Amino acid sequence: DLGKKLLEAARAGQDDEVRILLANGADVNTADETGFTPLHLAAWEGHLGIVEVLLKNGADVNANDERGHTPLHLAAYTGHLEIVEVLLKNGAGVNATDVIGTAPLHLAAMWGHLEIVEVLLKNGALVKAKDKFGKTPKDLARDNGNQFIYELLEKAELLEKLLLEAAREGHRDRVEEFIKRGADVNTADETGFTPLHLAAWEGHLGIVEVLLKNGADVNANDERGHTPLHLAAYTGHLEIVEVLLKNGAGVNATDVIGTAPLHLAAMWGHLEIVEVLLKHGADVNAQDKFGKTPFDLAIDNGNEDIAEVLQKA
Repeated sequence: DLGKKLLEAARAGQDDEVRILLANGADVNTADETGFTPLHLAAWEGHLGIVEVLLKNGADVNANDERGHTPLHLAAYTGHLEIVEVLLKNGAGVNATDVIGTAPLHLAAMWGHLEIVEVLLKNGALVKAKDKFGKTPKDLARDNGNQFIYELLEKAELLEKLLLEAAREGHRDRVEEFIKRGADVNTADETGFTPLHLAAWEGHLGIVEVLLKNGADVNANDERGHTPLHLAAYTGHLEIVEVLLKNGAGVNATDVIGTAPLHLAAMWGHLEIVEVLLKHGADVNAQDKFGKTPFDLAIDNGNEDIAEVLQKA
């Protein structure tokens, strides 16, 4: 009984009635049929006073409704700047995501709330956070014509963009420069390729050594599960395969299809890479979607020379 009253006194904005109910023992973390709590409703309707009293009585600042929305999601959706700052001040998760990977920044940027975008960024909101549909806040702001927000997130991405371009084009002095200026060495592009993915793909050995030297993730996956070692075994750059394994590259890393670096080394006839992978404990028993082992793939592509090595094991 008290639960329902508190929930509707928050929705309705009745400050005095919320005080009375909480003093009579009403549960501050009460939840309705879909998981909305009093703090959810006060944030949606924009009742700053109530928000502050509920948190003051031990209200869960990161409660999740049935869909995964938190009070911060709702404040950023409706554009209530003052309430956003209160929620973060009380320990609200700035990078919380609902069931389709939506963060507060996605919503602020989509509904065109410049000030909230800025406050969310100031508290560590991920600039390139991708939702369930591959969309960042910058994408959502572009598609909705929120010009100022687009230009702000584009600026907030530029440094990480130039590192990715530098690593792809093979410009070592630019890679070094942008790392020295705070570039996130593990940033990702539109498909999950990190600078290390792109240097291995293009065969830029020098830059692969520099990236690992500055704490690049050697076993990073893109959106399809490919690690850097995967790409180096496909393209057939032996020296990059050697550098990755020296830094703990998962030799038996499997992508979304189960394919491992040894599958591609045999499929595209790269004898030298096969040896090094087996030296580091590459399992030949592993299969994949098609159910084929690295030995089967060596015969299909007319490469019996590599197949004879696998037989011996």
